[PDB]
Amino acid sequence: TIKEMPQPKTFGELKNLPLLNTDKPVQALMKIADELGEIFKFEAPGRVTRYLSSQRLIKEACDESRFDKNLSQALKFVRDFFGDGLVTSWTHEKNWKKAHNILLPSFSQQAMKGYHAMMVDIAVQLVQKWERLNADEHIEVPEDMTRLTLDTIGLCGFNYRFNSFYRDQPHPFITSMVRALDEAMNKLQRANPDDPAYDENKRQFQEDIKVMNDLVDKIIADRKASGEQSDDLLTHMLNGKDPETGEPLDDENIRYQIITFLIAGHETTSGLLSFALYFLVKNPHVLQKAAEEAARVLVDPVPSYKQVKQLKYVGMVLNEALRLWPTAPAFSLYAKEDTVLGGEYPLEKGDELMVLIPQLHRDKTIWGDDVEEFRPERFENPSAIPQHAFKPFGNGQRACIGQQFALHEATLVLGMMLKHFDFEDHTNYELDIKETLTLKPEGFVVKAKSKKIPLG
Ligand code: HEM
Ligand SMILES: Clc1ccccc1C(c1ccccc1)(c1ccccc1)n1ccnc1
Repeated sequence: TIKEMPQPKTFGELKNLPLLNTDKPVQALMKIADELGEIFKFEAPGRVTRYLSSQRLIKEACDESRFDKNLSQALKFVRDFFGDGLVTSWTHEKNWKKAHNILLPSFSQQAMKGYHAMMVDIAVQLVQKWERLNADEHIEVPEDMTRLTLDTIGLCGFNYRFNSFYRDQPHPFITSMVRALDEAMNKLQRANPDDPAYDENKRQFQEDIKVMNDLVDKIIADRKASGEQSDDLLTHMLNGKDPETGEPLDDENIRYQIITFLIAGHETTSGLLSFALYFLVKNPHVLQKAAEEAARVLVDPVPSYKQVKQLKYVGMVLNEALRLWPTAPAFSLYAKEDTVLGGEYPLEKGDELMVLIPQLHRDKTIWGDDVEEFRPERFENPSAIPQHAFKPFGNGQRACIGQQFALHEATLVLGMMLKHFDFEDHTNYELDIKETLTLKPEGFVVKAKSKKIPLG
């Protein structure tokens, strides 16, 4: 029977908006979902979203005959930067399907086998950094994972070396992007955007845009000028033709894809590796099991592609980390036509739904009562997981194109970490989840005692 949709508390003309006046809006939305259940309406001035949290409703929203990928408010905002790249394009935009067809071969098994050696290059730099620490020095986990994941996408994707392990501070490209996005957001909150007090902000913004454009120019120019032509993501961007049309990407779209992939390729994976290490050091029985697997499988000085595929329990650790804290914590959908969701909630054409992935992943009707515990064995039998219960990589044709890249990199790196070191949660770290568009365990630190096993 038709039901009235719960809605949290309203503040006059501001509606629900100031419930998100917090540095942890996703964690706030989870608490609302705890109070109101599987679906709730959330209104801001001029905007309406419905937040879904149950597998039963999310399964229906994932029916692509009824619902398509929506560009949420955050996606429409970052579209100013990522244009009609794969992430920030509508499914019905010609450049989506075209780039999808051209770039999908960059994530084939053959391509993955080709990325493996370059992933090992960066993973070795990570291990060697930690091997080289003096006594009593600790590791800043998310910081080092970010160094790794940035360098991995740069190298595997574009043959560009960020050399993040040679720097104290983040690469200027990252700093520029962060500061440009922060400025663009601050702009929207300024009562008087033409106040001369903001002149320096505007000048800084142009400089930051130029840092980003200079890197994209260099990545393209160095490839075109090189004697080596390689076979990577950039190769397909520059040369690949859409089989449906015979056309290659145009120059403008290529530039959007490059920055799209540089950003997509690193920060969500960095958080995954950080959360996985967090859970491991908090669950010493799981850590021992994972470490036993790493020692038994990784019998050569550097892992091979096939050995990474054999790290089954490491893979389950990573899925269980993505269950609890999926590092892209939502994706957005809209109703293609008028329709009724769950036989209970009528929707008009165009209505937006937000999939609240952390809350999906805590649906007790699917996972049982222990949803807050870290138990990788939940994934021991993959056929037992109902479809649409586990969605850290989105849905359908708009699912993450890089999912296998991310997981292969993370499995490789976590395996090598577990082979080469014993880890200590020397501060008894208290989980504090810092939110941007992603999630990270802020201030997570550990010590790594080397097992003195040499690399190749
Ligand atoms: C743990 C790591 C990752 C997570 C959690 C993640 C998550 C997601 C999710 C949820 C989407 C769907 C977005 C939406 O529906 O609006 C998505 C799309 C995408 N991801 Fe990822 N991602 C990860 C890693 C990567 C990596 C390593 C790359 C690139 C090498 C990548 C590139 C993309 C692209 C290009 C899309 C857009 C696909 C399309 O619609 O054509 N992601 N990702
Ligand atoms: Cl937001 C964004 C912009 C450009 C590329 C990728 C992504 C996205 C993401 C999410 C959180 C923090 C940084 C990037 C993302 C966009 C929309 C919905 C989910 C994730 N992403 C990273 C990996 N795959 C997709």
